[PDB]
Amino acid sequence: LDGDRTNSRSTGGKCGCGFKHFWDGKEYDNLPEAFPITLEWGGRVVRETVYWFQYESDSSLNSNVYDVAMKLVTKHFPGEFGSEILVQKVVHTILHQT
Amino acid sequence: NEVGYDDIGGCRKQLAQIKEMVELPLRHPALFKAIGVKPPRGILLYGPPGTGKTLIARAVANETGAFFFLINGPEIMSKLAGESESNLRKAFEEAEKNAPAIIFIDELDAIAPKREKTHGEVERRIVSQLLTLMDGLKQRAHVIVMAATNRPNSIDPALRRFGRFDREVDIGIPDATGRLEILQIHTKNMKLADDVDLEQVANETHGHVGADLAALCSEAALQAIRKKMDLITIDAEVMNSLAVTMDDFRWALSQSNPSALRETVVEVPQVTWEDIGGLEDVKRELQELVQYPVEHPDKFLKFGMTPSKGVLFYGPPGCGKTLLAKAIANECQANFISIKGPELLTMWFGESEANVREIFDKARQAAPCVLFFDELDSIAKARGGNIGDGGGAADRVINQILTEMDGMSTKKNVFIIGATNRPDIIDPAILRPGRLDQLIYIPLPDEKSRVAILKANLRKSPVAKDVDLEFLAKMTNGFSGADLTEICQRACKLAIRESIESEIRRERERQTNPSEDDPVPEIRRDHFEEAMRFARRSVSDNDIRKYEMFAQTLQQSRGFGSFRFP
Amino acid sequence: EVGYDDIGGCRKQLAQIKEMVELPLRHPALFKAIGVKPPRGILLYGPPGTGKTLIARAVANETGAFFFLINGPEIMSKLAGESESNLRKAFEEAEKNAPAIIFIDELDAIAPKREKTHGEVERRIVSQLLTLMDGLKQRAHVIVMAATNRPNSIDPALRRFGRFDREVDIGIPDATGRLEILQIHTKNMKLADDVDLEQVANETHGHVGADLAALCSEAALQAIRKKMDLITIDAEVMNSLAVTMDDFRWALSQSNPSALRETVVEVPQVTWEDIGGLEDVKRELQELVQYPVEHPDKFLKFGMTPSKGVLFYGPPGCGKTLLAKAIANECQANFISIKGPELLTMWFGESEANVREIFDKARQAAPCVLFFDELDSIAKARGGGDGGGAADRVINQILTEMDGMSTKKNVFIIGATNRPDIIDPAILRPGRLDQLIYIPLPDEKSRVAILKANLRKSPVAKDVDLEFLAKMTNGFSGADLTEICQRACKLAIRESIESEIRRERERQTNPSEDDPVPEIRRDHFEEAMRFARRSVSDNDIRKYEMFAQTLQQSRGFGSFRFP
Repeated sequence: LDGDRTNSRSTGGKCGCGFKHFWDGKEYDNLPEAFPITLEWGGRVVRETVYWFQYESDSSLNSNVYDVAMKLVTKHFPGEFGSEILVQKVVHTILHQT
Repeated sequence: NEVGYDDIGGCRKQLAQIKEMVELPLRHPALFKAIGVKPPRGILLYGPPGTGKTLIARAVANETGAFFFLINGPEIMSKLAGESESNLRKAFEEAEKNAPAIIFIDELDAIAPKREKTHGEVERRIVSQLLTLMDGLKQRAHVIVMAATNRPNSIDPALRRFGRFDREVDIGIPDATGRLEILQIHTKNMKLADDVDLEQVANETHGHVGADLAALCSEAALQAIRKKMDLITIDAEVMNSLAVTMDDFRWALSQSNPSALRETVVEVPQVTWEDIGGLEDVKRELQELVQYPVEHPDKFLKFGMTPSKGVLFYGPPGCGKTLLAKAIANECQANFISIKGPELLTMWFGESEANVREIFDKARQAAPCVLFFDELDSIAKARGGNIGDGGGAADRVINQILTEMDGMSTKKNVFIIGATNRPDIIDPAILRPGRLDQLIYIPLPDEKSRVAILKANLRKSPVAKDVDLEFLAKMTNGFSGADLTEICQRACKLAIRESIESEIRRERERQTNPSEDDPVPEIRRDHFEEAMRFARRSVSDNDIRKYEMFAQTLQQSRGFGSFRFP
Repeated sequence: EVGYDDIGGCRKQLAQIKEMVELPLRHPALFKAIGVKPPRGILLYGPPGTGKTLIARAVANETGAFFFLINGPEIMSKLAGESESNLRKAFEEAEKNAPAIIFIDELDAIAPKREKTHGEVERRIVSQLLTLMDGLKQRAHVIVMAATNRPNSIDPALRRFGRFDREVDIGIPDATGRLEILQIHTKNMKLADDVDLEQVANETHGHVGADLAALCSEAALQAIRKKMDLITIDAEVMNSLAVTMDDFRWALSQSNPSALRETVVEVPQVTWEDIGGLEDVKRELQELVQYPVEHPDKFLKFGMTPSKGVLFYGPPGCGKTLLAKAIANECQANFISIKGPELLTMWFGESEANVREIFDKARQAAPCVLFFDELDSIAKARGGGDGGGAADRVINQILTEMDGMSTKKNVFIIGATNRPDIIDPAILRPGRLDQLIYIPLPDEKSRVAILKANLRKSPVAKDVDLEFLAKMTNGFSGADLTEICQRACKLAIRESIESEIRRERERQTNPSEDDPVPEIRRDHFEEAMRFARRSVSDNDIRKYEMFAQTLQQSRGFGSFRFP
């Protein structure tokens, strides 16, 4: 399960365990350096943490600020109009945090 | 030196209007004198320069047989003060002497520009003299006065009065058919190979006017001369055998520099319902809005109904809102005017919202018409909108649009269509009755609509029969019109690149082995398969859900229903 | 008299005027019998001092056409009525003689912008000129030329069909043009073998013909001054005078050119060699620029619409301008650059209307590659932001002009930005800059090419190994490598200079020779990279690579296979 030894070894490693960590129904080399971001849109305050991912051998499973931000905005504020501005804010915040 | 209607080209509706206005009173003076009618006194033709307006006046005067007179504004203003007055008075007196007569004042604005523009006393004096002469036309006999001007507001407003230059005709810009007419007229005295098709040239030469097309024909002829005459010293036999080809016309079109590219074009769009299949309910709604009140006014009069002033579209970007507006304009054979978002943004930034008056004036002058506002949300979006600054939803340009719509009489049959990707930030003051009052959602194309779009996109391309647009449309679900057009363009690009690379390789092969047919005469379907690798969905399910939520929210209040009379 | 050999720096425009007004003049019979009409007025405009009147004189004389000159200031000097009389007399004389050519120098003096003409006599004279112009048809083979700083200077009434309708943008002469002019102006001057006018032409950037004449005069004057006192005793001894490269260099130092504030329009000398690598981007640029001009028939056959423009987004100093210049050079198309300060000036001064001038100039020089160096300048100036939306004034005018462009003119727009996000989304729609090309940091091969191009003028010892330098400089941008190269030269100059003072010490202490440092050396580059820092951090490349990956991953609709 999340943050536990899996059936596949981690090529990236850098865990001490050396095994890939399961996440969101997928196998990943390591664990997230999660950090909190506050999503506010038109008088709607929401608290959420983004589980950032790096050090992936495949190079495709690494966290992408654009995808992460769009997914978060859709999940928390689906179908909202002009959410592009919120996505810009969230992506900027995530970029600057790292 | 004597011109006739045959020579006049480019304008047909305007020519018919001028004919009905002028020819009947001139050719039957007794009829109007006997009948209790007011014959026209001053007709003001305006349009971009170089549309052969003086030629139009000469042709009308000659065909009607009325004495014709010409007055060039710069020529009149060149004379010393006092001599200009003498020239104008003499011109009008001679026109009266040979009644019936027509007086043409070319470049009128040079004589009577904006009132504030004139500085010296002589300019005001001559303008006042022109006004006095204009009102002394009743005592004369059927002396119509025609004038040419760039725009209605380009002259002194005092002239545009009753008894003065009140009647108006807008020559505007020739359309595709008019452009072909002009091209045929000008090429009447040239040798053209069977390779050229003047119809295609007329289609290509967008934004030109009559003078520009004449220059293009001259340029093509001289290009042919250069290509062939240079081979000769000079030989007259070559000139006799000279014949221009489509290559010369294309090259000349390359060096064209049209003078009416920035003008506003009004013309019945060539788009048709087949270009965008599907959306039968929207088709019916647009019909009921735009066609019935022009094809069946008696029904509205009998049942006492007020036709809707306009409608508002709203949906995902690039789904064919402009396509639908143009199609409905085509159905009713009504002129279509498009006001892109950049125009509204320019009006807002320059604080020149007063230009909205001219747009509605032009739309009215070409009734019936479909005035199209591509992005009413542009100005609101420029200020954030969803949250924006502390200001409200009202602004300058939208307020002027509201004023003009309120001041628009429905008897003129001008229908306003608005489009927006952000319906929420649209000013609520424009969604009330008496304004844009019905909201039509333009969803993403379904399977049949996508098939129709793909077929329409490739109508101008050579496509192999092995392709199956049905399957391609079936696979692409949720793709907008823009996405399908992008797919077609990508396939075309791949075909062009393959053709050019193969041609270069063939040239090298000939170089190495200098001892044929087109390797890729048409777009093979493997190009389409390769192109689809670059496909994208511009809209996303999030946007789809957003629009569906908007529609449902509008639909909630409609719960009243299942009514039942006792 | 003056002939074509007396004209330099306007070969293209001069050829255009030849093609325009040779056949109408040397073969009037062909024009007379045929229904085609010749030009009735040609408007030559450009910065003052390019010898436009000389061009008119050469065209008239070489074709034997009668030539007439009218000076705007001279006509305006006359009293009220005499100006009209003189203009009428001039046009009458032009008509009377053989196929004539009237050149009205400084036309705007006669007929400037109406808003600048407040008196009545000005209006009268402008009306007189217009009345004479449209009457040329009654005259036989009478072309009229005029000179003006810019099209928006004269009364727009003159620029009309029948009146002035054809135009020829003379513009500033280019390096080749400057060399031609210099070869013209040094014809009667005795110059030593040391001077090479090629270097002078390649150095006198922003000069016009008058400036080059002044430069040659100043160089000769310094030569005379150097050899003055010897010859005041004698007069004819000056015959043995040969201007040296020192004279020309000094004249260049005291130059004060007049065209430094113009927009240079010429084929860039850059090439793909100057920036290696990025073969895919080279292919894309070729497809989007070269093909529509080198193979229009393919586009006509397949019914395709050439793309209007492309957008570049990437880290600062990675060579976007280099790529734009290289593509413009491959197709021999002109290149116009609009730096970020220009956009910022238009925004601050509320002069967005000047964008029309840029596009008109670009169209006039078709095929051309209009390059907007920083589209995000205005967006950044607002914060990147205030409470408003992305839309603004200058970008809006750019959008208007782009939408109002004709795809057949071959003008190809290009834009650059270090922030692909803050760019107005309204500009990336189809029919606009719809292609986004990521310009990554140069790879090893491109770094080697950049280093070689940078040191293509400096004397570098063969002992150096540019390949090694590129190998150990991964992650650097074009600006960083250029900085490294400039530092190496500076250290050599510092080392070189002190050696001369050491020679002076030798002269003084021991009054009783070879170059100390003849070329840049291994040691200099070893010390020059003492101040080498990667301008773009690994944290910043994240954003660009990540936008590129985000755009790419959206292409999930692949593997589509027909039945």
